[PDB]
Amino acid sequence: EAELSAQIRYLTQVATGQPHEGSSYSSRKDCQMALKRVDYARLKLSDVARTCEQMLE
Amino acid sequence: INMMEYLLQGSVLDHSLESLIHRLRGLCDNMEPETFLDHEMVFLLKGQQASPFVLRARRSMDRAGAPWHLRYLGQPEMNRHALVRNCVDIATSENLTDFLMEMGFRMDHEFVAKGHLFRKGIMKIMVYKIFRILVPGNTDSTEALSLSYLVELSVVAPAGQDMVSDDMKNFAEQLKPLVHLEKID
Amino acid sequence: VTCVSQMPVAEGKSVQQTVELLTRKLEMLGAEKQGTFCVDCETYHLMYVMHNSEYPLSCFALFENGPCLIADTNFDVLMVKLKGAKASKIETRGTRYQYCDFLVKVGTVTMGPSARGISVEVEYGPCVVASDCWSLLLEFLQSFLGSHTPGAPAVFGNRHDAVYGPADTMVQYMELFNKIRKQQ
Amino acid sequence: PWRLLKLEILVMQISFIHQLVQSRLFADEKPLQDMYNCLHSFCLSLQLEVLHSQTLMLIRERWGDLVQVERYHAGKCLSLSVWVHKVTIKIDENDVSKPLQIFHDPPLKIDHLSIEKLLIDSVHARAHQKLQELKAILRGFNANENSSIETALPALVVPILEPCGNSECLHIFVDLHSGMFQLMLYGLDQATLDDMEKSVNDD
Amino acid sequence: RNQQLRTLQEECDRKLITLRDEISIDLYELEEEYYSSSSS
Amino acid sequence: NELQRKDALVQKHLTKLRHWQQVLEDINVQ
Amino acid sequence: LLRLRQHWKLRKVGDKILGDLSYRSAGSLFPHHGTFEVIKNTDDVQIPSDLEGSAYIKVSIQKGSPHWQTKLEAAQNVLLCKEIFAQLSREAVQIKSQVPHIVVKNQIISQPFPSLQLSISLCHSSEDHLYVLEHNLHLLIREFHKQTLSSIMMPHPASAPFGHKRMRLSGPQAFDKNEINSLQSSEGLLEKIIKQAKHIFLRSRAAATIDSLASRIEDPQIQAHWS
Amino acid sequence: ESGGLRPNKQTFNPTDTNALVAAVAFGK
Repeated sequence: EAELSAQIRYLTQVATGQPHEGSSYSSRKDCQMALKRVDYARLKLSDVARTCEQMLE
Repeated sequence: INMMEYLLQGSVLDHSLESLIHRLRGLCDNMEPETFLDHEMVFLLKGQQASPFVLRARRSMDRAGAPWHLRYLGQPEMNRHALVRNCVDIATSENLTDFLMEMGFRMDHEFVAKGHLFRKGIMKIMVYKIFRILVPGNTDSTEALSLSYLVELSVVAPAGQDMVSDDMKNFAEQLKPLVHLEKID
Repeated sequence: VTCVSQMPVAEGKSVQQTVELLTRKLEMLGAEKQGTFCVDCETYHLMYVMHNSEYPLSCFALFENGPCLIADTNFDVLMVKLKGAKASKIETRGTRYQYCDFLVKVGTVTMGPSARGISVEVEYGPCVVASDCWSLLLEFLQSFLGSHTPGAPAVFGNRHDAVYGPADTMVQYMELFNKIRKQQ
Repeated sequence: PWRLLKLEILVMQISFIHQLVQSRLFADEKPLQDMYNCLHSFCLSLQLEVLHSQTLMLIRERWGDLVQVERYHAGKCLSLSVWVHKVTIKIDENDVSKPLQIFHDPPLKIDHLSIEKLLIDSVHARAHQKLQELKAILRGFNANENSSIETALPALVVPILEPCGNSECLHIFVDLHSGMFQLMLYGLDQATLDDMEKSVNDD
Repeated sequence: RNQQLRTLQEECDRKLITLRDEISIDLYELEEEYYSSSSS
Repeated sequence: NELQRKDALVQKHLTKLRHWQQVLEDINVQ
Repeated sequence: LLRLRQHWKLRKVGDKILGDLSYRSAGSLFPHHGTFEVIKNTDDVQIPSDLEGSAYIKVSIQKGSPHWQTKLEAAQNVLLCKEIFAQLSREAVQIKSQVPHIVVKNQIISQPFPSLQLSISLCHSSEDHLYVLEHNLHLLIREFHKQTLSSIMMPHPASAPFGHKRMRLSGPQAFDKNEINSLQSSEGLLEKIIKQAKHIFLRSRAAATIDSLASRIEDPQIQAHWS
Repeated sequence: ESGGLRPNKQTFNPTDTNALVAAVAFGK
């Protein structure tokens, strides 16, 4: 009983109203964009390597 | 045209300030936290005829790529859950000192404000600890005025009777234990 | 590097027909005509506050031989709520022509209902401290106005070392307006 | 037959309408045809509902006021107007077995579940009608030559000089959503183009 | 996590800029290369 | 002589492509 | 659950988890308001049935992270591309670009320079020239969102409202004629991408004609060096 | 049961609050 009551008192202190209008989705979208960029670059690079290999016969 | 200011005032102590900032950053926006270092002056119109008259000019100190801001708040108009009064926002260039001195004003009191700024919805919430300037004309020596800080919700809206006070009351409730906001003076 | 000057009626023809003559000449030179301009001024008590169309978010307040701060459009309201005016207003109004990087405005200055004169405004767009560029402005106006004359006004701004913003333009404006009210 | 067995509709509600249709069919005159009538009534009502839903969606999201509605509820017919031009759908109760039918002012036609498609097909034909008359006008002036391009953009490029350069000739376009003409000429000073725009749009 | 993802983004952008640089130098060598008499 | 110079250049570039390929996909793996 | 609320953005109400996917920290101002829901499956989450399959905004030209995160990210991308295509379809019936453009239901066909047909489509299930165009469009719409909520809007002096940090300087510093003031107004979203598409094409045509000129002469060599 | 409950560290301090708001209002 004592521990749970103390927890409830603390939770009142934090007071936890409406949800936190906090989101990390912006940085996530940006970082996914960067990963997609490096993916496109690596893809096209694999392609140009294939081409130069062919020519290099 | 003819904007109104709605304001709620209250204080927050030092450690309670860490807690309050930590809470408000929870519900303002995802934008960022923005700091806030100004320097205010209040110039009295002697008004040989009738009555005193005041203008307050804030000059940024953090950016310096930013203009100075004139603000005149009329007498407090008188159930509205917030302090309601006129507010004219007049941004001017770095000359208004000598200009107002020529107009006929004189610097009564200068206070430097360092603190934080948040903006949820139309509303704008800020905490700032008004430092006192011991030497007339220097922003280097800054003593604390009160051991605690000051918070102000503020909304500037048209003159039309609007529901700004309702959002005011709601956002005032959602931070009730840490800080108290009510009309004053 | 604006330059302002008062072109007499030279009557001759009527003041509007004087404006018509100027319009015809400036169209002859080969300059396209852009949206109209309008500058107006008021004096308080002595303080001058004036609005311009080239800067329609900023209204300039100037004390003669003193400070001249620019402000936001909401500086009219501060003067309103400050009653602690004479109705000697002045209001230029006319069309705006554009030469190659070169803008020239002509107007019929009006107090009340009676146009007191004709005022022409020329501003060579890309420029810096006038002391280096006034040559070119004279070179152009000698073709347009020089018939009467232009007379170096930027001496109102040529004394300094090196700076030029938009304030000195309205300073010249106020100087001209003070000249047009006095004489008939 | 007279007794109903589970009905399935492809495009609780189905339960209620199931009971209602398995109710009126013991009048014993010709139950199957009367049931077909009363059901095709519900089919057409559901289709009118879905079309009106799609029209509300399109008026709030994409098209805006460019389409305005005249409609009668409990009569289950919807008429949309696009810029002048109105299109409407009806039931024609005279013989309900005839599926849904449409109208235009003149056209000079089958509809599947999509109302934007009908609006687009209709306005496309409509614009391509104005382009025909513009071609007639040009041929009235100069018996030389002119062209139209069928592709989803409603063309009628019009050459202005004899040895033709497609790059510079003239392009008369009709905005499929508004009807007002659209002209491009690659550098006609952007103001004279506006003047010619207002002229050609008026008459 | 915002700071972590920002650092990841900065690393990726740096790698990509150095890549576009090195490949640009190679492409200039080739600009010199693929322009020389193809008479045969 | 130009043939030799040409395949030399393309081979050098191929080595460079291999290098940067591994680097980029590594930065992706990390 | 500690992990899941460490990565993706949730508010818990009424013995439930109000989990939002819609971009609201970054103001998106698209109505769908996100709102996914969870059930208890650690071993989950349900997507609100309107953003389901996959987005893949296929703009084109013509001649082992936790399973819950994969579903969350897929749904978020689907909502994003829906929002983009909505914005684009709006701009279609809007500002009336100099070039005309058809919108049908999911394909936005337009013509820049004639003989060119740019198709911007939305391939809801359940090129590479325009791949650059697509990844750029994405950043453009996110720049719009950021423009809504950003520090640039924030005032440095505790003063007049949330102007663009330049509308101030549009004041005291006598700043604007028609041109400088107008420099602040916006230029749409389809107009910008149409621009790029054209640019890519143009560039392609110039490179092609210069290199084809190089192929057909062998007298004075036409050397080239792009930037 | 011994309720005697008392919140910890009142954060307002209304007298200092009035002092602060008065300085920002009129004078210090």
